[PDB]
Amino acid sequence: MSPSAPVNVTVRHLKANSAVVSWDVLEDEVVIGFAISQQKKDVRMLRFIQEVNTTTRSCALWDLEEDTEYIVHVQAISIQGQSPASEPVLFKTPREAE
Amino acid sequence: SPSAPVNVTVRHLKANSAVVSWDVLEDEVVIGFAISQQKKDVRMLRFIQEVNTTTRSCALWDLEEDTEYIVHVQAISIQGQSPASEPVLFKTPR
Repeated sequence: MSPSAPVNVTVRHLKANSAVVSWDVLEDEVVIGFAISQQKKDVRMLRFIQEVNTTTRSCALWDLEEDTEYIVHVQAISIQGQSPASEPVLFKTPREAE
Repeated sequence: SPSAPVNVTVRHLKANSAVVSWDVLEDEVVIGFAISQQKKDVRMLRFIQEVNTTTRSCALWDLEEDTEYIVHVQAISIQGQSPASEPVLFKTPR
């Protein structure tokens, strides 16, 4: 069996080249990690981050493109399995300062 | 068949961040990488990968100061994934 997809996935502290992703899970007692997928709306480069044996509920994304739209999906990892993708979170980075 | 990345090194070593770099023996078949990251005092296991990129480096952010970490790199190629580079142990300043 497996955990439920992550809920309330939000994007905070969104900067020109970085952002932080947060979420919640329904079963905190079963979730040991997470897997995140990142790709630009204009897909090309695909970035994947996974962390296990942690209690974290946020993951930073660095070296993002300025004035660019991204699509991130979060998944929850259990000791027995993994959950389906959360709902896609979409966002766009601010412009580079001049 | 894809060869393990070599010359894996840590640069711009800072209290909370660093950059890992490597070279590969077959630039032509390589399209990405997989980096494994953990503390020497194992707890949280972090795994990163990028596909369809020509980069030869990856920044590691939000590291704890005065802490030892162990990382290794794997090449992602059009002929599968390489075995892992030799592990690299480094310590963040204070």
